[PDB]
Formats: sequence, structure tokens, C-alpha cells
Amino acid sequence: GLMQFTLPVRLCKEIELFHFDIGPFENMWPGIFVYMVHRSCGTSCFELEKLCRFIMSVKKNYRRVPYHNWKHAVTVAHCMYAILQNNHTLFTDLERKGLLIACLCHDLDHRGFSNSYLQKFDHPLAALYSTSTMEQHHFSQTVSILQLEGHNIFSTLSSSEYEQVLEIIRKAIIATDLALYFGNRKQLEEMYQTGSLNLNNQSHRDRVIGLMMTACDLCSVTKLWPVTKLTANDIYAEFWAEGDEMKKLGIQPIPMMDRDKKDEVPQGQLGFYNAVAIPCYTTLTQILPPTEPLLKACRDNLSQWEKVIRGEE
Ligand SMILES: O=C(Nc1ccnn1-c1ccccn1)c1nc(C2CC2)ccc1Nc1cncnc1
Ligand SMILES: [Cl-]
Ligand SMILES: [Mg+2]
Ligand SMILES: [Zn+2]
Repeated sequence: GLMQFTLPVRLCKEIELFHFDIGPFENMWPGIFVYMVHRSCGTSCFELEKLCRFIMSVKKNYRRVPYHNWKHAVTVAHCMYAILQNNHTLFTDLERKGLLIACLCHDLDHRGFSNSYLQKFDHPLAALYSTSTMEQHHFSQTVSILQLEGHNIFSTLSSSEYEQVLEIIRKAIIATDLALYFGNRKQLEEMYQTGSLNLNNQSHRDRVIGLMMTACDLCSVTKLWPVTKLTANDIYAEFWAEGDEMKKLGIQPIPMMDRDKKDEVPQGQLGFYNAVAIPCYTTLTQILPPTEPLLKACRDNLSQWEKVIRGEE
């Protein structure tokens, strides 16, 4: 084990920045993930042949959708790598192992439709899982892939460690259900402003990981303006396809899903940054101060959407 993963000089420097873009070459994203696992966790965390097989099976179970795709999985994992590297003392061995995997797997088999669409559509998954429908499916896909021959990347753990890391992965994946994030964030806010927040308490760790998962999931709003602006076209391409499908069920979609309301997108982004993204990163900065650059870049993007609304660009 004296073959080590390296990146070209510009990726080696810029991968440490919260606002790194992983680029348009798909065939380099497996290498970037392994590199992040090797520096984040260690070169000994995983057997390379099992990890490589796991990564390729995960890639094959993401779909060709505009936003919730393979590129989003790796991007979310990289934001988690940055949080882990800038808070290295706060996490256990199992948390480092589970969290990069949770992030790579968190939207497995996404079709670009919300839990709401699956309910209104009466999709079979909505019968199997009444709440966090898609997020329960993604976890179930993660478990199927882990049960494929040659894919048990946790084979060096004891039974009880394996079980714990799969419980970290399950809870991290359920927490990417944005309907759960409002509650979780309000609870961490109270806990922080009263001084009861305690990282030796497992239920509090769970809440902090939950919040890290939302931060990583939304991290597209924390890139430099030209990345953030281009990735918004991709999320809206999904939203408008879901609103089309709502219209096909005879249901008026919510405004952000109506492609006839395309001109109100800038006002939509403000609403989202003020109600969801800014509070999300403010709280995360309060709990993990070295994540400040996520909040900063999010503020800068909010500032850019305000410039668009006043016709300055
Ligand atoms: O824009 C987003 N949502 C949204 C638009 C209007 N209202 N609104 C909203 C309000 C309340 C609740 C939920 N969504 C958005 N949503 C999400 C996850 C699906 C929720 C992830 C990223 C997103 N944006 C984005 C922007 N720039 C670059 N990449 C991504
Ligand atoms: Cl879609
Ligand atoms: Mg999701
Ligand atoms: Zn996601």
C-alpha cells in the first residue's frame, strides 16, 4: 500500500476551498472522491478495489437528470470533506467513514421528483414509506449496493461498528429531507442560545450531522456566482418538469415549479436564501465556526440575486 492518489497542482490546492467546483470531466470524479477519503479518513479506512467497485455501482444507480445526478453526489461529498478537514478534532473514526459515503449515496436513484409529486401521483414508494419517501428509498439503495458481492467496504469493522456506521449513514440520509431541516435547525438554535448543546450527547451529534447534511446538500448556493447561477438553471429544469407533471395530474403547481412564472425566479431565489439557506449556514457557523466561508459565499450570492432584481445584471 505505497500507491497514493494525487491530483494535478490546481485541484490539489483548490479542493481544500469550500467553493471548489469538481469540473466537467466525469471520469475524474471517482479519483477526487478516493483522494478525499484518503486525506479525510486515511489510506487504511477502505480496501481500494472494494471502494472502487462501490463507487462505480453508486454512479450507475444515479440517473441522467439535470440536478439530482452523479455530479451533485460528488459535489455534496466534497462539501462534507471541507467541513471534516476544517473541524478534524470534532469527529470519530466511524463518522468520517460514514459521512463521505452518506453524501455520495444520499440521492441514489433520484428521478428529479419531490416527495409531494410521489404522494399526489400515488407512486408505490409512497405506500412503502409514508414520510421522507425518497430519502428512505436512497438509504435502501445504499444498503442493496453494500450487499452486492465485493462491495462490503466496511468488511474490516466488527458487527457492532458496522451497525453504528449504517445508523450514521441512515440518519445522515433521512436528514437530507428538507421538510425535517426546519425542526432540526430550530432545535439546534434554542440548544445553542441556552448553552445546553453538548457534543458528548449522541442525540445532539445526530442533530449537528443532520444540519451538516443540509448544508452540504444545498452547497450549490455557496459557490462563486458563475457556478451558483449556472447550477440554478439545473434545479429549475427539474422543478418545471415536476410542475408540468403536476399540471398533467390536474393540480396547479406551487410557483417555483411553474415554467410560466420563469420571470419571478430572482424573487424565488431571495425567498429561498432568506427562509432556508442563510439561516442554515448561520446556525452551522455558530456551531462549527470554521464553516464561515459557506455563509459568506451564500451572502454574496443573495447580494447577486438582489442585483438581478434591480436590473443591474
Ligand atoms: O432554489 C431552490 N428552491 C427554491 C426556489 C424557490 N423557492 N425554493 C424553495 C423555498 C422553500 C422551500 C424549498 N425551496 C433550491 N432548492 C433546493 C432543495 C430542493 C429543496 C436545492 C437547491 C436550490 N437552489 C439552488 C440555487 N442555486 C444553485 N443551486 C441550487
Ligand atoms: Cl427531471
Ligand atoms: Mg434528496
Ligand atoms: Zn441532494
